[PDB]
Amino acid sequence: DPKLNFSWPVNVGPLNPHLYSPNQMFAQNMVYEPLVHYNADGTVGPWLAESWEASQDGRSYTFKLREDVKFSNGEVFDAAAVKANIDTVLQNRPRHNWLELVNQMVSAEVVGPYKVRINLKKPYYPLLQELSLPRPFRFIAPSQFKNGGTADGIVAPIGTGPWKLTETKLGEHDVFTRNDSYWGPKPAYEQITVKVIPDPNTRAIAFEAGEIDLIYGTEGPISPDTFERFQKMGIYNTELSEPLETRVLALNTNHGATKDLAVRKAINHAVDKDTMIATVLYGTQKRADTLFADNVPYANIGLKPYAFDPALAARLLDEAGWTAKASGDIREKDGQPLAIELCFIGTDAISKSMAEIVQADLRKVGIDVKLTGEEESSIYARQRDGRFDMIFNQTWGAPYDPHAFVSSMRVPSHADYQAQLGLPDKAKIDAEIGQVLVSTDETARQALYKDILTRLHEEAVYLPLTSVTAMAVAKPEVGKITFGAMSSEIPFEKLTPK
Ligand SMILES: O=C(O)CN(CCN(CC(=O)O)CC(=O)O)CC(=O)O
Ligand SMILES: [Fe+3]
Repeated sequence: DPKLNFSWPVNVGPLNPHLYSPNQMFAQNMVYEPLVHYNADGTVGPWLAESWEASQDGRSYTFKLREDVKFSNGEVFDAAAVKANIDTVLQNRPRHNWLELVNQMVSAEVVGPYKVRINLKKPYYPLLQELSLPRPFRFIAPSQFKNGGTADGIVAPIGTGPWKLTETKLGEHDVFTRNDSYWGPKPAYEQITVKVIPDPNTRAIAFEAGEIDLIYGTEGPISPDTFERFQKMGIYNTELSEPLETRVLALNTNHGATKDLAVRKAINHAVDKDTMIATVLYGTQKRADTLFADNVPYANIGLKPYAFDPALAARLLDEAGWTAKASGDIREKDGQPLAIELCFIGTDAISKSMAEIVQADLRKVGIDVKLTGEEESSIYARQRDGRFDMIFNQTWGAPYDPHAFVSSMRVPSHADYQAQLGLPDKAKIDAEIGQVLVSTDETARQALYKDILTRLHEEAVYLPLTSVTAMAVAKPEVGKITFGAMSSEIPFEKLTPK
């Protein structure tokens, strides 16, 4: 029974299974479990539910539950528990109605001691995938409710999962202890200590001094130069994942110079992503040329990349009326200079390093990118108002992409909707997104996703940049390195020391 030291930039949170920030998804994933399980091969399999049947119309799903599960406090996991959980989520729809499964779900019914029926307004093909997510459909013991729910807080974070939160010291650490009565396989580590360490350089120093045993994260747990250093050094186990969600810039089709398709195409041709990846990222993320990568369901449709071609960029601009005067000037149209704001939350280190590169590259073709690294509330306001020319965004990874991310494009207060608002075919895109989510036919789903994604690509709504990757670094004694099936999943339970 070894112990593991991990680190994270913030405390894990109160670990409410049905709330969002400040609860950390990786930690929710350690404690609470779903009815069905997303696998790395894209399939969804049994988990708390052993099997399930679907009505002829696809509107009702009856889930047969395992009869050998208990919450970490000894309380029985059963159909009434699953109902009480779903009900408190459905009593709080405004927090959850970003998730289309919630919108479709009507009721949960107990139809046997270990059998739960879920009823929907319509057949909804992402049902099983969205039931597998970190939240909100995972299960706390109902004895832990307050006011008959979880929206106003919980007594203690009691789940059925392989780890229990046993100690929290604010600003210092969160300690997870192995659930010794877990229903599934027994984890080889008895304890994970998550040390709260906010700065990535501080994290590397702590790692080299033997105070942290494993680095693992998708948002730069250490700097790219440090990852490079570690790997060359050749004493550690180091690995990068396959491509996860895509980092993009969204270009505003409804606002500023990006209203012009020719400007958006020029932008996509003038940024040297290969150099950006080689210099600032040291090869730790793969170039992305489309909104979704080839490994996303329905997304491998053979779209043609916008090649790095700065001369072509120049030409398109010229024929849009954006012309220069002397060599090295900012282009002008109708006595209006080609100035474009690029927005990102100012504490986001990776985004900042990328923004600076985008600025330099576009400057070579006559575009004055004005960098705006702002405070979070200021950025949020811009997103809803559509008050941006270019703004950083990213997809959601597995198993959210593409269904849940395209679904969010429909919401007026979102950056993706605001950026797409100037497209002549915006209404048709949104109507097709709705149709694809409730389609019961695979041929139709392929055609629909192909059309939606082709329009977004051919209209140059996005500047795709890179594929996010989980980076992992570990002393060899920790053992083999495995990546979670989901972006947010850190499989501590699969680590086997030595
Ligand atoms: O974070 C939220 O409150 C809701 N999420 C919903 C989609 N999420 C999953 C989640 O938060 O449960 C994507 C993500 O955070 O990775 C929206 C977002 O990140 O834009
Ligand atoms: Fe989220």
